[PDB]
Amino acid sequence: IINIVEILIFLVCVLFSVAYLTVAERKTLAYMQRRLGPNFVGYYGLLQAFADAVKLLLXXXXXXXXXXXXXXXXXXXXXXXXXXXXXXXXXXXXXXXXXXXXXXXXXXXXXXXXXXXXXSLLGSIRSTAQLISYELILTSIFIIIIMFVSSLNITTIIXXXXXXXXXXXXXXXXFIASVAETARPPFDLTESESELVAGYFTEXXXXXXVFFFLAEYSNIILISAFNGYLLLGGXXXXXXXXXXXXXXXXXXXXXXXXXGLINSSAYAIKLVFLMFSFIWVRAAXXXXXXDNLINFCWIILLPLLFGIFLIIPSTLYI
Amino acid sequence: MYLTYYFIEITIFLAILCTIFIISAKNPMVSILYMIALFVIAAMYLYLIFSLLYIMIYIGAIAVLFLFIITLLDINSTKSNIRDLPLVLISLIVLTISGLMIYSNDSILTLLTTIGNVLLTNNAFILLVLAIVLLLGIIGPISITMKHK
Amino acid sequence: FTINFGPQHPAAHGVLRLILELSGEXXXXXXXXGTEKLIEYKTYMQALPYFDRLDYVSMMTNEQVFSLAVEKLLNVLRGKYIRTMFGEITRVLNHLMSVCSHAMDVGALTPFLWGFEEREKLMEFYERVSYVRPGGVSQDLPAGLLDDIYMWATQFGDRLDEIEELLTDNRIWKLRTVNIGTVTAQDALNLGLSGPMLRGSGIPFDIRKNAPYDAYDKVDFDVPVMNGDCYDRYLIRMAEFRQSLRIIEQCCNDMPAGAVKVEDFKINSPPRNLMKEDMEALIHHFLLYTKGYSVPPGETYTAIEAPKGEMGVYVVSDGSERPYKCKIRAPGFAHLGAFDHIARGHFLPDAVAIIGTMDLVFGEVD
Amino acid sequence: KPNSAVDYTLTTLDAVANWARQGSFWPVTFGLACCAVEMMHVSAPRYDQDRIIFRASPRQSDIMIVAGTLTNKMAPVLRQVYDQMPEPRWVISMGSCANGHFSYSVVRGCDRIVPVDVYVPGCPPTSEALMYGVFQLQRKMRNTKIT
Amino acid sequence: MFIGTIILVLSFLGFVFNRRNIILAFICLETMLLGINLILLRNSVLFDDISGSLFAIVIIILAGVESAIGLSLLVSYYRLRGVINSYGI
Ligand code: SF4
Ligand code: SF4
Ligand code: SF4
Repeated sequence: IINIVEILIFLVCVLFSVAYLTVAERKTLAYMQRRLGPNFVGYYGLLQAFADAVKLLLXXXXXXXXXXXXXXXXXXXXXXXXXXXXXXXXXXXXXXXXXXXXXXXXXXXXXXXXXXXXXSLLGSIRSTAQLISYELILTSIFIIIIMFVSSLNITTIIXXXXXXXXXXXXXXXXFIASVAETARPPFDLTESESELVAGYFTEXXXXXXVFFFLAEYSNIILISAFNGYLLLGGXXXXXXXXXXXXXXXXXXXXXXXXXGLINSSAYAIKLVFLMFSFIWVRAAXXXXXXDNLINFCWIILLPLLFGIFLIIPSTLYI
Repeated sequence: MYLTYYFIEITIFLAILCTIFIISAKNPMVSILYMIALFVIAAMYLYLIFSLLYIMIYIGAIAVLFLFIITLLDINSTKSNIRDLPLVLISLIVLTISGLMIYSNDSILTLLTTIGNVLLTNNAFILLVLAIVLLLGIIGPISITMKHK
Repeated sequence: FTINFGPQHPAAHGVLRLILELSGEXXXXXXXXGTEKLIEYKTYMQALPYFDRLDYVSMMTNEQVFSLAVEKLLNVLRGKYIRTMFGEITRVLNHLMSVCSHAMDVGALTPFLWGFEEREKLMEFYERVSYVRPGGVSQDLPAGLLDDIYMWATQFGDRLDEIEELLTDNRIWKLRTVNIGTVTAQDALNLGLSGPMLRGSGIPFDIRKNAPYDAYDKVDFDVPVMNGDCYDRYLIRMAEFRQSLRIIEQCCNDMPAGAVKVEDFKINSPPRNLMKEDMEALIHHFLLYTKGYSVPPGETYTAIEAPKGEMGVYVVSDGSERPYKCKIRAPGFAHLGAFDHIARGHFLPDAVAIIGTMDLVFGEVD
Repeated sequence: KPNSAVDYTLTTLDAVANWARQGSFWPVTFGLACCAVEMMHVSAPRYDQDRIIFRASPRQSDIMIVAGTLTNKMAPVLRQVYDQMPEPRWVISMGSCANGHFSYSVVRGCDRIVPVDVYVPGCPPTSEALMYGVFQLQRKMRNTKIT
Repeated sequence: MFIGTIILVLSFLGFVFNRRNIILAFICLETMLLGINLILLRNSVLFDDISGSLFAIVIIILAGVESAIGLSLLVSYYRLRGVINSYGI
């Protein structure tokens, strides 16, 4: 009623950012390569997101390889799952961190479904497995941060964090190595394309691709944001909050404004930086060779975090 | 007030249907999807945390395993005396009753649900056995599907 | 149960019908589908425009080879320096393309962009000139030849190292290349595996050294050298880039005033300004461009090292205006016969990496 | 043709999508010989044209760029890729070979198998000439094209 | 508990009548386990505190193990490629 405007604005914003992020990765990487991304489509280059996503729907294109309507259904679920993860950020939810875990459990289901040609489907099973490995990793980390906290509500963790990515720097580094491994350098190579299959990404077909990439970047902004609340600085100049930051707020006057903004601008800055890391990790990047990613996580990253569980409570009971 | 909430016995109505649909479905994949939806209805019934536990584990892993197994393993599927034989035993079921009605005529003309307290503590014998039970789970296949030299 | 590799975008271009039989990690059953005939019906001068068409990236290696063999059959300095400069320039252009292509094929884009900027500097040096001829060359360079190569040779040695800076300290590329791409040196020789693909595997036989051609004898070149793999073939070509740049520097220095093509009127044709004073030059000019020249009756085959392997023209001349039969010893075809052996039992994503390391171009193969 | 037709000049809706189409146009790279090498110089110089890879499916792209020699054996494959492309599709013939060195192993023209929207001569044509062909396809999608 | 009981029943019915299939079975069993868990959960809430909630969680853990065991059993059965032994079975 009143909540309808509060939800609307937020989601319109989220979607706006998701759409623009495509153009962001473009421009950023072009700067690295000594080139320019979307030069015209603007002014600025703002209208490359819209005029492109508008052009895939207009194409409006189906093979028995994926069941009739189950062929254009994984496209719906990938976006529908991404929709929930952003909406579960705004709301408080009394048991919030295992509500975030329910959605990234349920997201992957669309990969096992996506292809269900014999061999292409076999290729889908690989990515299905690949995602499953790091999704277990992140849980191990969520759990470590809950060990330090104990309160499952996301908010308590967001508010608790005069330090966050100081003790957990190694963990966060491993978070980004997994957070990207769930979708960027490996998944770019995990796509495989042998042969054609699946062009740039999962046989796009038009205009299911519009909701796919709007679950990709969307679940990269939310995937990095999530990392931010757990591990990174989830709002404010803490050194100032320690040094008596109130000075600027108490001497500001009164309006009940800009105080709510400061934090959002800080988190915006965090996700911006994490996204930039994602921009360069896609640039610097090399191979993935699926078996050479299974070996990396199961045999190494997974038992590394395991040994950490055999330190957190021991040093807590020390 | 809030009549829709009152009518949410709609869960049972849905469930009966959703399971009658897991049976009807040809073939397995659709039925897997169905088991997911049925489990989701179960979760929706837990708002009436076990939803989030059920969604993270059952739908999260089990279902993923059933979908990952069906797509990996080809398997599939869609009176010869022994086949007639079970039905033969049911006609005896009717007879018991028919014999009985004629028998009676003999004389006639902070913290959020927690669980940790009892698991880690009182039932720690069980928690320890559950670490051992999970041991087998991973080991069993590694001694059922391995074929090592 | 197979993977039909391609059928247009395998990872770059080609075309490809590499019917790769598979079982997880098996039997490369390729299909590489009349230049050989067209060349027969074409004069020696006419076959020059056809020559560069085979290996488009290192076209000049094709030009030099053909022109050389035709020179030997016919028996025809400041022109030979221009070739050494241009052969190596086309080797830098052809080495850039391959390093990047393979860096793109399995792994990420980034290096490829950088590869192309320096390429754009060479194509500019290619638009400025046009070039090679059976007598010598089409025409002279320019006064803006000397000072321009230096600006490219200065802003290259650094750039050559950034590409290397990223690859030498190979992230996934080490795990993906190091063991993959089995090339036994004995078996490479048995499969007639051309090289730079052969020299990484250990064997030190290169045409530029074994059989030096025009001005390559007088220029100071280094010893590029462990175990026949993708990684070491990939890195040797990166060293080859710097040594090529040192040849370019060494050849830019040794460039005085000189003529460009062989003065024997029966071959070449360098009048251009003399068309207005000589009668023998027009009777000759008209005749060379109509009929052409008839070479001696006999066989000839002069090999030249291309960056894509072993280039050689087998030209049989029956005293005609055209070559009786021109069979081009295909470096990319020779290298490809070792794919069914090298990629046997290798991975499918690595089967793309194993192909980029071979340094193939379909135009040369077919 | 017709000028400022209907009750009120709108017209607007079609041109809105067409303008959006022409500048966001999705090219499907069909690399054959040398022409594919010049077409890569094109990507190094591309900013708005940028879309290649959509070439791999090929059901994701609209602009079919045939660059290089079309062998007579390659002829039935090039036919099936254009047919396996989505409905609003355009075709760019790059190179003397794809337009019209005529041999006994190559198709005399690419138009023989697939209908050609824009022709770009050269051997290979300069990157900017393909950009000019891209603009010849841009102004064509805009309904601009005529005599 | 009303819901879970009905679900259990259905699951059992689908178990036998088998419906010939043999593939459905594991799904059906997992469903049965869920159904029971539902019944107990309602009873736990009816009773109050860590009485049934724990056993519930256990069956969940145990259910996970059962699906692992069953799935590896399937992977074991269904031997790959067409190579023959010689008269022994
Ligand atoms: S000689 Fe002239 S006509 Fe022939 S190709 Fe060269 S350019 Fe065309
Ligand atoms: S072609 Fe012969 S006759 Fe004709 S003018 Fe020339 S040289 Fe003399
Ligand atoms: S047109 Fe010239 S450029 Fe394209 S393939 Fe033909 S020969 Fe090469």
